[PDB]
Amino acid sequence: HMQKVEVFRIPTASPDDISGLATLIDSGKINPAEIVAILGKTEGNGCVNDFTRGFATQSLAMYLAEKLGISREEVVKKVAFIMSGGTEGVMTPHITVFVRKDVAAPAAPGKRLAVGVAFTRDFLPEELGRMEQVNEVARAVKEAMKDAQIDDPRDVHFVQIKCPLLTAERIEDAKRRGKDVVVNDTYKSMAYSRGASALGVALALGEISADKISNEAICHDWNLYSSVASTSAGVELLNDEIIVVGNSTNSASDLVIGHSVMKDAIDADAVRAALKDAGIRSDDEMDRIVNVLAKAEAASSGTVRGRRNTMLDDSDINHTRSARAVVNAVIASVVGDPMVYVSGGAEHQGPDGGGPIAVIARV
Amino acid sequence: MQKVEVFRIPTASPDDISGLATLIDSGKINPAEIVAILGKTEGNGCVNDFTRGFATQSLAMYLAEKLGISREEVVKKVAFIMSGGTEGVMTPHITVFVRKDVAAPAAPGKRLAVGVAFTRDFLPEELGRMEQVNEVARAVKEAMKDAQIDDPRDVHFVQIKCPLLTAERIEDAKRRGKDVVVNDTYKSMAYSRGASALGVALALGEISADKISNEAICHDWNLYSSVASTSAGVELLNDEIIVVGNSTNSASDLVIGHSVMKDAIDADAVRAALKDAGIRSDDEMDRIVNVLAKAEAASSGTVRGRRNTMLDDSDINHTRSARAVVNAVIASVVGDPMVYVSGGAEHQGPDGGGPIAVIARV
Amino acid sequence: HMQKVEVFRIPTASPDDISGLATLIDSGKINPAEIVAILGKTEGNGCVNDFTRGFATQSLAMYLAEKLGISREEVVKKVAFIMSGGTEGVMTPHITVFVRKDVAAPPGKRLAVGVAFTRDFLPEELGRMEQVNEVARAVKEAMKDAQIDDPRDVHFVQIKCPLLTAERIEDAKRRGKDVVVNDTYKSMAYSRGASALGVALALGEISADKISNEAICHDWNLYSSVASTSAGVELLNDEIIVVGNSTNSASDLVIGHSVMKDAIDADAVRAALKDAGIRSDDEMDRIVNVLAKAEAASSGTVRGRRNTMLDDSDINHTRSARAVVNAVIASVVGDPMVYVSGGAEHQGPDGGGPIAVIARV
Amino acid sequence: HMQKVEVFRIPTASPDDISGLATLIDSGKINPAEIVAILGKTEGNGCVNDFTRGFATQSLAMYLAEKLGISREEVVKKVAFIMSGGTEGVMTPHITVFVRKDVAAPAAPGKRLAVGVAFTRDFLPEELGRMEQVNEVARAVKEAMKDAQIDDPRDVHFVQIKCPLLTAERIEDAKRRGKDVVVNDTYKSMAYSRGASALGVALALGEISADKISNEAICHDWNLYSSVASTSAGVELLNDEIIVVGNSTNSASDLVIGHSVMKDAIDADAVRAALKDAGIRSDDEMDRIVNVLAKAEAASSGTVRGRRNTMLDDSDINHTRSARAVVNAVIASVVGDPMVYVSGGAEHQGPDGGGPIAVIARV
Ligand SMILES: Oc1nc(O)nc(O)n1
Ligand SMILES: Oc1nc(O)nc(O)n1
Ligand SMILES: [Ca+2]
Ligand SMILES: [Ca+2]
Ligand SMILES: [Ca+2]
Ligand SMILES: [Ca+2]
Ligand SMILES: [Cl-]
Ligand SMILES: [Cl-]
Ligand SMILES: [Cl-]
Repeated sequence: HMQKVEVFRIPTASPDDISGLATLIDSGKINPAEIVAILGKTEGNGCVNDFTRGFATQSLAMYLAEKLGISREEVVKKVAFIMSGGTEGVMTPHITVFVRKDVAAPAAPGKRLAVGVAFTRDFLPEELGRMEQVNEVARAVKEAMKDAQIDDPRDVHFVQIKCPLLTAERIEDAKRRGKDVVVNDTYKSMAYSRGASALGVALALGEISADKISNEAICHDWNLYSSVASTSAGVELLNDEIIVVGNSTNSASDLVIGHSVMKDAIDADAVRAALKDAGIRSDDEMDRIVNVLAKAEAASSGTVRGRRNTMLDDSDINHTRSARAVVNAVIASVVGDPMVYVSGGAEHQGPDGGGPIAVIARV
Repeated sequence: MQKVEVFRIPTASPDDISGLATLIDSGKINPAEIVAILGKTEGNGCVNDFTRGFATQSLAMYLAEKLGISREEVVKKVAFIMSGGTEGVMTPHITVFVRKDVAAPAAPGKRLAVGVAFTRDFLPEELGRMEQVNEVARAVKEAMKDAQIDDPRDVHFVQIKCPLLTAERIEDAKRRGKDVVVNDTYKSMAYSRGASALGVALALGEISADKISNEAICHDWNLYSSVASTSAGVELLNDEIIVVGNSTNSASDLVIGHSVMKDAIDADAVRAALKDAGIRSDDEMDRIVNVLAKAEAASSGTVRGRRNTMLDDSDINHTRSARAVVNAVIASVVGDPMVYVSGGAEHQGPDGGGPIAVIARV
Repeated sequence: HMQKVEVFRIPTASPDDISGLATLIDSGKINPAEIVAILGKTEGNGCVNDFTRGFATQSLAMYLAEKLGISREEVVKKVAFIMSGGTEGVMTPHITVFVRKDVAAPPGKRLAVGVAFTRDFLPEELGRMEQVNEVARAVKEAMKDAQIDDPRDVHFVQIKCPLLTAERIEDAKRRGKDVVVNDTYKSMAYSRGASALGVALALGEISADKISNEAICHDWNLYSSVASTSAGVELLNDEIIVVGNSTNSASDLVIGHSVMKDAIDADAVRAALKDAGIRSDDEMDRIVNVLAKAEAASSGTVRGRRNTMLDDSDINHTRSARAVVNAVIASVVGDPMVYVSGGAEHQGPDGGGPIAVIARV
Repeated sequence: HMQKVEVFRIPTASPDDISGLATLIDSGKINPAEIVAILGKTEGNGCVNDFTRGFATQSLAMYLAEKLGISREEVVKKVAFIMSGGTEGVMTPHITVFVRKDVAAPAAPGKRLAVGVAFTRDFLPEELGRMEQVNEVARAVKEAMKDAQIDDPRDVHFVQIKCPLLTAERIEDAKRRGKDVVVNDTYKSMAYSRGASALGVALALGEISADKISNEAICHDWNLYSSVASTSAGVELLNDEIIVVGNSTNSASDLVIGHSVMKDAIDADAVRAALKDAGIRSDDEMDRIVNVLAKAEAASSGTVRGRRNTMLDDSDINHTRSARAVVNAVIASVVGDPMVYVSGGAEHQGPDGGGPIAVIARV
């Protein structure tokens, strides 16, 4: 009959903590068969050797499989598990659980929150950071929009993707097959994977025309970007998982989503603009926030508003860790809550040094 | 007639003196009137941060050549306070304080003023205890007088350089038969910072003397100063007090105001400090000379009821994270990450918070 | 009454990699019901916020439970899972699987293994006499499980023990209790140290009248020469594996040990090999694994030469100590896939640590 | 014409500690006017943002200038200052001071320690890791051999070089000038600068023919390497500084140098081979060591002897920090002393995963 999306932001005590989700299931507030996606902030380093992402997915998949009486492998085929590592600064570990119920009710007036999920095929290592990833992601984004019953791309406000990275072993498998990889470096491969995935969002939504996107433009032409893509790389998968979040005229959700784009890492004005776009017009209405979701990164210029910083020179602390701490702190200072989703590395996601920011709010 | 000038100077590296040299070579700064240099240097801001000494050496070398004295004398004449750690978007820079007496008339009100005072040297067993507290309090009174400030409510930022305890000083304490406050050189810094900060609060009436004892030091976190900013040093044995405030008798074109961050994300306190310094709208933000704040990880492991990993993160020291967060918050209010944020905030603001001062053009 | 111990050192590709173990099970080399302990090196940071330890245990427990037709909870009650994080330098992630079976074969002493667990500890008990005394009780139980009655026949006592987090310190405070130290990284040292003194108490290496709360992590002249202790967020009790030789053993393996006097003491590595029957480089192929403790000396030096391990705010000293000692061992035996664990409080002298070798006879 | 070289390995308490050197000057054992080079291990992180290197050089240059009655600027023009950061593991901070003077003395008669020094021109950021750096380094190595009175490249046993790196500001400036740098990554720029400099050595010594070296080979063809090159990058200089160390028939030194090549990071055999090449035939004779100098690195394969390690995957600790800790520990365990010189990053310095190792010893 009618889609109704409920979103639960759940504090976690550890990557493997399923207790808050279990409380909501046990109380009858979540039917686990209606979960379609879980988006986590896990407390690993959010870079290459972050195993909290996999640990969190395994733990949730094992728990839900037992609850649902199905195998873990069926759970991971059915539910998107997108775990973004790195909870630096004051950023609080948590998961955001997306539930799509089928209700009898009519659609609420206007446009209300809608979510769609799509998975791509697995990518050969030589496809990462290249047009094969771009185009396959684009196809999956359009599929997820249809899942969400969003026709108009302007009603898409956040597209969250988990994507792969290159391991030493995967690079070796490509060269054994006579193939070269976009970059011979696992950490840099995260940026190419993130960037190609974000451009696929842009292509699917009509934010960028197809004839402007080529292999040579990926992670080079920062004039090209999506205003809603949020992409995250990890070792624990070989394809891209896509969650489209937007508003549909055919939805019974008591929620909406809105967004803006941070022009740089300290752009609080963009945080307030994203809150306003989600219907939050005053400080007292911030208790309607369900979550804030944003991308953060170090600007290639090595500066913010003409002021130097050491993020790209600091050999002790990787720059995506620093960018996550900063943007989370800025958002937290606006909304009074550090338990918000901030993901680092914003290649072709907002301008160079900035990133999209979305707000899911109660109506 | 007292006049204080303040120059916030971006730096390209710990040893970069070009910005300061430019202002000296143009006549805008006379090196003889420099009383203090407050630096953010881009090392890790923790134990093995050599950028603090590198920056001090580089500045002392340059200023000793320009004043014709030795760098040993320069370090005695000028207070070098180097706070390492430029995490997140925090921009390395130095802030140079110049104090001169000019022949201009009275102040149209109260204007920026600085005073300085020194304590006696502290026997190792005296650090972290009422001896240091009480002596620091006297010194603040002297510096207030030196600044020509007679209302404590006109003190807005009290820089202190305070000593610590070393092994040779540990043995000197048992060579006399008396133990020290703590059997650790790292914690002695936190006990020295806290004691000196409580001495500030005592001197200014921020807390009643009846509440301060050796047992409350670094335990009674409800006791704190709202203006003290302390840093533990290896070279001095006394306390170096620099009072910054507003005096009715000053020719400065600058004022100082302050507030207290109740926690690491308290942007409300940042705006209050700005308003206390005469910046009442986003349009007037260009009048900022610098913002000076303290950051620290809350002992509870939480901010506004939300857990964070600062105290559990074995890869990144928690003081580095606290500095990144507070810098980011202030920068998002003022639009400029080139502000001074230091760590180590015992009895400086509440647990998990810290004082925040703003120096602004009139 | 006759037990035979088999030990498999298995390279891993990630913390959750069970494929090498599954291969040994599917080939019939390991009956999974006979597994009694797994000792891993997992590739997290080996400090407080290392979740690779828990990830590895969870993955092994899930796999074994499915293979055995029992619950994960029953598996973790039956099998010791001790995951030591930190694979710094060239140290190679792997697991060591201990299998023990009853056999009927009929001189001399051969490898014996025993396992015991303690009760869970309250945060305010870590690093204090309650942990020492409960560990000591469990060590004696593990010795009986190993059928070792003479403490001189115990060559390595491997323990996993808890640590403090900020959240657990707050729990303690809310209950009106003070913890032994408020620094979460230093809490690992107190848990390791109290656990190691519990070994020394149980084995008679130190008398009880010499152990008190005030000695724990202060009197470095108190130590066990066989204790090897490892802390992690993933458990709230202590798990013990006693490894030694017994006359009631039909194993084709033996264990020997020595003590490294400092982090570069290759002579001690060669003495541990010789104690395990490996008399020359030409016999190194009989090594099953080498197991060692490493640490920064409290003096900040090695043979009078200063180092920065205790002063380095970017890299904790147990990470550096593990890289160093693994490198030294690897350069002697030609193989970096050996077990090295950092933090050797009351485990060998200040700056050193026990080192054991399991070898084919 | 006889040159006498003396070498003093001096423990340090901090990067700025000159007290050990001053003691030797004040006792008359060192004439400061005869210092030609100082090779240091300084206790910063050895990567991009290591300011202990420049702090040590500034401190040493200021001390020597006041001792010699000349300007700091003139001290740095006359004395090579090569500060290698990173004192990980048990590696002990120290400096090695090379004193060289002409002497009226008789034959050796064997070959004895010889040292030469040369400096290149400053490089533009866009010249680093490219043939401009290779070729200018090669010219300087030839000049330094001549200064050392070595005409037979087989009598060269160690060629120590300090070279530049790229920072974010230098990369961005290059972009504003319309110029592309060899790599857009500050940490990786160190590898390209070390590697080009090392191929400069191989070209100069005839270890590799010029026709095999091109931009495309640099940090790509690991079959190309020098067996005596030791290169070290730093933020604190814009040129390359070269110290050639070998033995000469025209030397009156009481010291000799020998070398070998570590095949991998745990090759203690090569440590013993280098000792033997320096005349140290047993443990009894290790009291004749003046210093041991070695290059260390992570192998591109991510393994040692077929065994995986995480050096290339660890986003928390850069691989050159790990490699230095490992190789210093191996050497210390052979010679019983961790106060030896180990530099990380051995691109075209020994095979992939290994590096040269030299021993300076009393005869
Ligand atoms: O990753 C990176 N990119 C740019 O443009 N500059 C530096 O220094 N690092
Ligand atoms: O300063 C320095 N040290 C080391 O070990 N390697 C480089 O490239 N630079
Ligand atoms: Ca962006
Ligand atoms: Ca405070
Ligand atoms: Ca020990
Ligand atoms: Ca090499
Ligand atoms: Cl001014
Ligand atoms: Cl940070
Ligand atoms: Cl505090």
